[PDB]
Amino acid sequence: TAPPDLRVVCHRLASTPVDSLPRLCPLLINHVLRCGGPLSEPQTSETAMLVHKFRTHITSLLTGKSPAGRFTAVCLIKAVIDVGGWESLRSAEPWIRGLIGVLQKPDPLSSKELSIVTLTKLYILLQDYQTLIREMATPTLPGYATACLQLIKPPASGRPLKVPLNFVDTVAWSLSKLVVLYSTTMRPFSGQIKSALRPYIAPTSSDNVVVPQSLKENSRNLLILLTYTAPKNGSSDEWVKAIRATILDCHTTADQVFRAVRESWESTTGYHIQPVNATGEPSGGGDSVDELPPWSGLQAGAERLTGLLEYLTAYFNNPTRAPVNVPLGELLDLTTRLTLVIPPSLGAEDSIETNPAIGRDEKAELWSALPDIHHAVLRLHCAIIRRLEANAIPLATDIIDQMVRVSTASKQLPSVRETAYILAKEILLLAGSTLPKLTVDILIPLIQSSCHDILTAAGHASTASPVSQAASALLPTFFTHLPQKHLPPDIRGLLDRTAILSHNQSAMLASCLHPYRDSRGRYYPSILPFLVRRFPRDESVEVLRSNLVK
Amino acid sequence: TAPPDLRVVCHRLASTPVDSLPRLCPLLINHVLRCGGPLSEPQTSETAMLVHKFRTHITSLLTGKSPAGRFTAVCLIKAVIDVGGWESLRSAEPWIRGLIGVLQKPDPLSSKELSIVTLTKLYILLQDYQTLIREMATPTLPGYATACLQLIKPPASGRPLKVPLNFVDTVAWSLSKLVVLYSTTMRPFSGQIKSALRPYIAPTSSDNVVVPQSLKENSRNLLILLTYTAPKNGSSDEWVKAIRATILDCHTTADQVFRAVRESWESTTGYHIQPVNATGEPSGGGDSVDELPPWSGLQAGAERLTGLLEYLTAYFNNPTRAPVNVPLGELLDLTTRLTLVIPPSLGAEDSIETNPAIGRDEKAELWSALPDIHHAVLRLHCAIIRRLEANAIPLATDIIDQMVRVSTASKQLPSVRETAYILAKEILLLAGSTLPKLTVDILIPLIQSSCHDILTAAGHASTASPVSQAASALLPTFFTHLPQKHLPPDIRGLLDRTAILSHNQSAMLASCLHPYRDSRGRYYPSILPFLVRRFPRDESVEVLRSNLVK
Amino acid sequence: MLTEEFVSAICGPPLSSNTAIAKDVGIYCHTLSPSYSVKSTFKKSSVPVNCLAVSDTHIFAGQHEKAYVHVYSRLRGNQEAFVALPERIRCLILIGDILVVGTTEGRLMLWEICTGRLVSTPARHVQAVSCVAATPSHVLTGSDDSDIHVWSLSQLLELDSAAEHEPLRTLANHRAAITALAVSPSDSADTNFCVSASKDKSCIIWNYQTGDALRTLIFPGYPLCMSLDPSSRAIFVSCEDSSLYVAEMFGEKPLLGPGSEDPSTVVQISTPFGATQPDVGPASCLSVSYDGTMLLTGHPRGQIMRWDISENKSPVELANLNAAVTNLIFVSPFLTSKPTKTVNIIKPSQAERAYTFTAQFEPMSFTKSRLDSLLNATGFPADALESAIVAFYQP
Amino acid sequence: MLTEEFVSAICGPPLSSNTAIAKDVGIYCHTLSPSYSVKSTFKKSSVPVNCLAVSDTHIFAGQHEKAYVHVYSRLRGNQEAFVALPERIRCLILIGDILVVGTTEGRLMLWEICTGRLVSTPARHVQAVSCVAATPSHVLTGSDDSDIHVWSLSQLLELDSAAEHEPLRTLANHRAAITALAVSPSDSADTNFCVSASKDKSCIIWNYQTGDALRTLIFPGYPLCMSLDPSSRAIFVSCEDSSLYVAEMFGEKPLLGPGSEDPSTVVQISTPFGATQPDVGPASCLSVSYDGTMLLTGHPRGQIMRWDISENKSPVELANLNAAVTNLIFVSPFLTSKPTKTVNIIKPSQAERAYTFTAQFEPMSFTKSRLDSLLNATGFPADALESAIVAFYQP
Repeated sequence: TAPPDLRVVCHRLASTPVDSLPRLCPLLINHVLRCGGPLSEPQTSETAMLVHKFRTHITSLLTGKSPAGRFTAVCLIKAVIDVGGWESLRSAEPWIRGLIGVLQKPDPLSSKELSIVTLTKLYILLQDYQTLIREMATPTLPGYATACLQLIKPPASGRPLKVPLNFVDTVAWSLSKLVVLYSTTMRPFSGQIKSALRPYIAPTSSDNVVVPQSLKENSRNLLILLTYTAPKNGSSDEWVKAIRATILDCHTTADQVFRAVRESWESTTGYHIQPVNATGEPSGGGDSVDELPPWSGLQAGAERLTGLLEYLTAYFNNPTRAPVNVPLGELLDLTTRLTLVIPPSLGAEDSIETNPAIGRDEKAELWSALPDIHHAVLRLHCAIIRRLEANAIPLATDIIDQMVRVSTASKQLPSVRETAYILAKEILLLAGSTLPKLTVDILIPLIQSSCHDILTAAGHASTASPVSQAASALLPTFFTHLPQKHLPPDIRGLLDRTAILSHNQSAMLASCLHPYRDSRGRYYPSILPFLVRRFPRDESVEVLRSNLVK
Repeated sequence: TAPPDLRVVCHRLASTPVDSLPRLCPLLINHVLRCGGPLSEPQTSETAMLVHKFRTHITSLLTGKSPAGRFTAVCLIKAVIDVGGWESLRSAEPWIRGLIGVLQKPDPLSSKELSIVTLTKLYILLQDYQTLIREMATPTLPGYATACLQLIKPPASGRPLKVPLNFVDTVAWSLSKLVVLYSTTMRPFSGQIKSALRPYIAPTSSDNVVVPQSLKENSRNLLILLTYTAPKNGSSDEWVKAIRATILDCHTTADQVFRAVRESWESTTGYHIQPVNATGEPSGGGDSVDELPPWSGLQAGAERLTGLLEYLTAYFNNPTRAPVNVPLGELLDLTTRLTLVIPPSLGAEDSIETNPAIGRDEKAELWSALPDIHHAVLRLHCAIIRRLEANAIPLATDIIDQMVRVSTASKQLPSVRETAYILAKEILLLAGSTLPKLTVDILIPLIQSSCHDILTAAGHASTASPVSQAASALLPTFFTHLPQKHLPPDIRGLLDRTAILSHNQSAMLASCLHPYRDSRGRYYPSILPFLVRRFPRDESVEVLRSNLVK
Repeated sequence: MLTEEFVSAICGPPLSSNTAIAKDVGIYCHTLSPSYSVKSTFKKSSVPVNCLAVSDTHIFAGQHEKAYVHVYSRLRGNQEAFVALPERIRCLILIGDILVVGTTEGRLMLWEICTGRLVSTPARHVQAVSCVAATPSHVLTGSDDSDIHVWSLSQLLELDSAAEHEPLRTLANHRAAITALAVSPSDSADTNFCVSASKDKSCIIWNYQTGDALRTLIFPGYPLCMSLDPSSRAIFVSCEDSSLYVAEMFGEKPLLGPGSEDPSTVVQISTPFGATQPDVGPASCLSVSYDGTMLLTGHPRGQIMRWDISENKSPVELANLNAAVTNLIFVSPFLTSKPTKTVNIIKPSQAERAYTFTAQFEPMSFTKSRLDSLLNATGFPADALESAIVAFYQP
Repeated sequence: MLTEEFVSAICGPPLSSNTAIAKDVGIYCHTLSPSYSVKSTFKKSSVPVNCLAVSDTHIFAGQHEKAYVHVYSRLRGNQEAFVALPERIRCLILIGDILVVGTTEGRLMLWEICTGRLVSTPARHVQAVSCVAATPSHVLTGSDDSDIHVWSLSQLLELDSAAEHEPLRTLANHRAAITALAVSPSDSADTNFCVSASKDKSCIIWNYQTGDALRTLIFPGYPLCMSLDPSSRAIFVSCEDSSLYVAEMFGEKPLLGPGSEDPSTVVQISTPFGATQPDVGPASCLSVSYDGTMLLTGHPRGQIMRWDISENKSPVELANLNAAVTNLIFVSPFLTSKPTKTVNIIKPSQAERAYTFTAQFEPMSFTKSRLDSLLNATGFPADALESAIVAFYQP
């Protein structure tokens, strides 16, 4: 007695034409995922006969001339390797070469993308079984890598790339997933990947190509994880050399970006600012392989610097094979240099020192370009906090100063305010309970801006905004992880009023758990009657009601 | 003087050729969103003359021949109406006609989609000010609706639709947004909308056309919200008539689907099961205006029934103009009829009475098509619960029985289990605190299944499956809103083990605050030593430490 | 910082012959903060004690010695309904959309104002149901037979249940008519409590899901009404001796908790927080503001008295309504997003029909789409911009 | 399957001539649950009291007499490092990957094992630092000068910090050398506390962030070792009278909380939970299990006692390690996800260098892509399938 799902699969595959099989693919996949038993059964019963016929028909569709049959074969192979386990794994050796042949033959891009996903899932699932890597993954993998690099390799210098950049994204994602597991096999292919992914690391407006964000992220991840293929365990040395080269490229780009502003910044690491020609538009980049594609214009230099900062962020977003020497001092010096140049208030352009030779248009382009660079620096700081956790306590004081300076320089940009709120939450959760009176006093405008944004979104000065969500996430942290003795009473009253009017249960729990202390010594009233009347049946509110009252 | 961002906008628009403007588009609207101030100022200073030049450039690009200039224009109208306020809303009168002309012109469909989104934002913002409505929104609206209906109108039976169904979905979404605000203007066009979106309400496999889920949802929403345009306050009457016709269509489809089996369901509302011919494949539908497109085949009938159930769900997911009469008794009768036909245990084909003149292939197709119908029924129950809340407490006993029956019938399907967990969470949150011992006993297998899923995902029997996430969200509810005095001790022990080995701090706090009484009357020991060691500084333990606050 | 509002109801004939207030007007609606003024009026009703209910859309007011409930449309300003009941009303409350009425014959009635169902219970009581309170799961009815019965809302409101409804427990330690009932905000089995008030000069704190009597409190006079403070720390009780007393449950000596005495030992309260003159009379009804710092009383001579709980200052008269203020109900200053709005109500009818729920569906975005993000976001999102540019440049 | 493990460290020469137990082995790694079994051994260490630290990668063991710390790798099962500190080591704990060392001179070193950076506080203690406890925010150092100094960790460790480090507060109501310190895991300013044992037969519960003495307890003998229970309900202390005392903070007479008495009042504790025979000796070290039901006590005669608080007052001997068991540290049976792995440790060094961090970056999947949904989903997602089908049928 075979499953009705298996009978439906066999009957529909026998009766339905191959040209309409892709339209019938969604229900067939559901039926195959329902078929868990017989597909995992090792090798007579009707179950065995129908499983053998189903696998034979899959192989026929995969080796057939029909692209629709090939697409159906890719979907069914993905379903079978998902549901059938080790028997379906070991009965898939012609399927791997068929999937690579789907990539090689002029099949449509959706079929190629699904074949790439199926092959990546196959090579990931084979990592559990040590022998199947040897018989199955190891011989077939160089052909798959060669096919992918042929698809994404540029045909000529005077000809554009045939495949879409969204497909290059899928290829880069698959190779990023496979380098961590098969470093030795795709060691010889590392040279072509570094040449293919070069334009997509830090694309500028001078490249004349709109590069996808996911393509940028996947290219950055792949060129960071390509250190796994370094011979003689050179992964750590290549990682350190590459990140230090990225920091040096950031500094050299920042020279041409900040040629207008005369800087008082000094380097603890020892980097000296090269002189920059006053004449001409600021230019940077070269045709060399190690260096990024060239850019022209101050704005293009700004997206180059932003892309390099996001690449440095991807360094802390990607894992490493071996312990590495992270240049925290160099990163801190770079972020200090990029945050010591700030946009002015209205009429303070005369106050900020500028080079006389630089024109007003170039200046205005620069002060428009600065907030995005500061945003990228703050995102890099958030990534460093997330990766290091309690290891950025040594760096905690400087990032607070940079965040406060950036937020006070551009408090009118909602994106910068949201990023400042996220970074403030991370830093205050990390080392916030021991901040001195001076730090608490200089982070007060952030508290005022957060309360203003929350009240504006709540309507008691709108709708849901990312800035409002970040400020509402930051709001309980002002009670839990900030010194209440250093807070002025008006700030505490504003926080309590904002929590009450925004109905933030976590913030109100925190405010009830942290009573406020003044210099005189009088007990300020708690906001517990508001919390019990708005959230009466919540379990933590019940504990507060039964404990704080006693 | 002029803002630097606005000066950058003017300079880049002046220097840049019209062709490369879409490649510089994210820059320009970013600077426009930065420049919210001068555009909001009502209309010679440098700021004023550059705003006049900027608006002149927008008008020139909108009226220009270049499609790239038109695309850049459309994005710039969107940015200016976002950060411009009432002055931009009043000065955007030729821009609406320009956008309608863009829709008329043979332009790229991404540009047409962005024009549609910008126009919808224009009309929603114009709804706020009353005089702006009569001065431009009333005359321009028939032209835009005529353009949209001409774009999505089927040309002929033999001629397929030129625009993709994604663009049809965008048109349906825009009309769904506009019919609520403007009913009388869309009243003449309501006839063509129904004929345009009839084939996308409940698509089948016999149509050979792949209809997107977003298109399905938007078509359902628009045909439900078209009751707003009913003249002489016929909105409630049309809503009740349409939902009753949908219930009747579900019943008539369910007859042809369930021709194989006897049904012991007897209606409590008045419906009778008409006899169905037992020769040939089941079929239904017609070419009339009140009927959906025809289908032939049992899988097609199951898809039609699932689509009609999701159409019923959209009625509770959509608002109403006037108070309406909800046929809760008819919905309960329909759900009882659809849930009384259950999948079997293995090797129990003789367990349920079946027709002897209907093929076993048709049976094995029906008995696999059933769990999708059950999942759609459970999603409809979830929507009804989310709409009614405490008014669905009378419906609690039937929904519990249907959910238990469906879960015990199809306990091997993760999607069915996940939907059952979500519905169980909703029912237990509403009226689960006073369930009797029999209801607790019949809900015990779902508790065991959820604990097994959570423990399997935790590895104490890997990524987090959706069924595991749904069970994890339900685990605290089994403590908070379930009577523990009727609960067997082994199930309580299993719940505590699941919470501890899954590190569910909410479930551990709930178990601490809702202790288990034995038959002796002595409380069980608290989980709390495990919670305080897994999350030492979380809010869950900081609220329990409130007795030391002083 | 907040605009609090409260609704008052008057009963009986006017005490004074000549006054500025109209003799017809029976329901007043006032704003307490920041200034006292009469925001609205409702015309004809004579509301007894505990016979008023306020929602966001309607005001329900039982009539004196009549089986009538007048329904006034708060969103329209007039009287919508003259709903008749089989038996006269001794008390009524509103929870969700169910009006729970304790009648004069010992019966509990539940009128679903959105569907029209009128579920009646068998007369478990032997005398008139004096007071009623409701949790989201239970309904407690205290009557003049010194009995309080606890009912379960689900088995009360089951659709096809034709068996006779029975209470789960009977909280009977009192010896006289139950005057008042209050319920803790909690609904868990181990953390909840309910405070009764009877004519035996006593108030008992029970756990209404286990039946245990946690505390017994003796007052010098029999209580008339109580109100819990918002933090569930103090029980403000009016007595026959024209005095308001504050019983602090969790104070220096805990009535309930780890440091409490035995439940059998009775605690006596003899210290009055406030006193009213004999011409003022004992307070007919008590209520506490949303903040909890302020308390309002209704007195049979028509005056509303504001008491400062925190400052412990002298009470002040707000206005005189020339008739006995039987009911005072505060309205929450914040608005809770309710999924369905009851614009109109359905009168109770007993007929063979399908279960129909009548309400209006409010737009709160149960659906989401990629285009909704485009509309709501200022400008376009960067990824959608990039996809649009790629699709535009694609030939 | 959950297995509970603990690491023991012994000091001094062997006291019996047993060829079965090797003399040179200093560190043992054991399982308590489900039964006693020696997993692994680590060689050549004589580790005195409070000089052992255990983390999932490494075991740090300060040496008796020598100014050395031995670092053993639990991953590789060997002795990774011989590190020499500038002064005599008396106490040693680990917070994160930062080792806190208290000297006989009164100094504190903070050594970051990943960056190889050593920070030395000035000798604010006039004699030897006996005990040290830490949080992610504070360090509490109790010394022989009857003084406990509270230090801010973020202030102690900074880049380019040249100011001399100063404690935030000093708690000196003791009158003898501080023997033991324990700190509650809470970092809140109002709920945190520490409990300190000194040679004046006294234990004081302090609020170390506000500098207030919450409670004073007096024992018949001076406490040698201390541990709080995990759930912060009780303190388990050993004494010189070979007795084990339990002190519950929330009993019928509470030490802390609302029902507690005045802080000036001093509680006398004279009822011993347990006692050890003099041939076993007083408990030199103590640790508490993960569930808190069991506690292990190490005695200088060589025995290890297991105490079941609920079951058996008398202890049960696990084994004899033939040397003075100076340290017992429990290890959590659950694996904690930590974003970095410390495989190797950078030795302390004093030289000019850029601040470099050395660790292995684990995979946490911080980066999310839409292809990952297709990869990790069973089959393909429905939207992914239907998008692929539409783009396939489209030319």
